[PDB]
Amino acid sequence: SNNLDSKVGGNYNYLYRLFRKSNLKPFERDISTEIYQAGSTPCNGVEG
Amino acid sequence: KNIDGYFKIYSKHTPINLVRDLPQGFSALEPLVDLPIGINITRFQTLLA
Repeated sequence: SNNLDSKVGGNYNYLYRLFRKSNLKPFERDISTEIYQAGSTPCNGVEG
Repeated sequence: KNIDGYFKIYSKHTPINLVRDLPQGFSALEPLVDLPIGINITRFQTLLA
């Protein structure tokens, strides 16, 4: 679909989840935008 | 119950004569409808008139 989906520098309508706490079950949808926290320090919703 | 996002519903309707506690007997529930919703359920609530 390169001739259709591609638009200039990118298309924000198509997004993916780069990180997740665990493995989602098959056909499981979770649109939560909670920041991924790998350590014990609270992220407070900001990267770091 | 929910199976891979499919919510199964079973229903049964039979007359009874009860005062308190529970009746003594046997029954089976037939399928009513299939709801392919796909939302996780962790709690439920009851509605009364």
